[PDB]
Amino acid sequence: ALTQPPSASGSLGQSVTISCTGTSSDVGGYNYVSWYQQHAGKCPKVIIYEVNKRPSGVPDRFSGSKSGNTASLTVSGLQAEDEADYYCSSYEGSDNFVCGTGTKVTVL
Amino acid sequence: ALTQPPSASGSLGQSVTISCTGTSSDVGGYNYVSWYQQHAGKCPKVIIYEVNKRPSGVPDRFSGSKSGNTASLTVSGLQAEDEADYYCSSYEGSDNFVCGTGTKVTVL
Repeated sequence: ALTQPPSASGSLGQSVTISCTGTSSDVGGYNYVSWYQQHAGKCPKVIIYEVNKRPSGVPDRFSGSKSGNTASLTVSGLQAEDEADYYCSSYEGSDNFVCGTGTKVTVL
Repeated sequence: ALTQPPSASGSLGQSVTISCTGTSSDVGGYNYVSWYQQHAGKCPKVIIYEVNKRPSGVPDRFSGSKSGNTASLTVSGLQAEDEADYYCSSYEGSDNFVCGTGTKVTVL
């Protein structure tokens, strides 16, 4: 149900914004979009929750927003370490969630 | 840190057991192994937690166990619908988790 571009790129030191599009019953419906960073072989780590909040220990160069049915994650000061798969999720009511299929961010 | 076979197979109506091997500080360390079923484009769904407990609405043909550093998920009465990627996770102390890279179960 959530659409993410399969790939995105950015340059070392620069920014990248990636998108996650749903419907009025998930992303448009609630302010409960989360973003997950998954390095290779690791568990997906929450880097953003409630659209734009960062958990403890997540730097402020990660930010989130949403407008209409579209959520966005921006990463600034791109480091080689930021090359990972990024997933979005949203509540959809009924104690249930929808997920995107992830964006692989390549850092060049 | 958790090793799962990338692929496993079973026959319609029959069983499949898949494994998830860690160390004495995760899988051997605690009784907090979970298993997740991920159908294509869906969020990973908890089908087993605390090694062998099923959440509400998960059938009893899904079962879990663990011995030493090895956890196992068995699925009986295999249905075509059971073709999915299955992931394991374990606590590893410090409020932290480790994950496997998943097993794609092919139902023939």
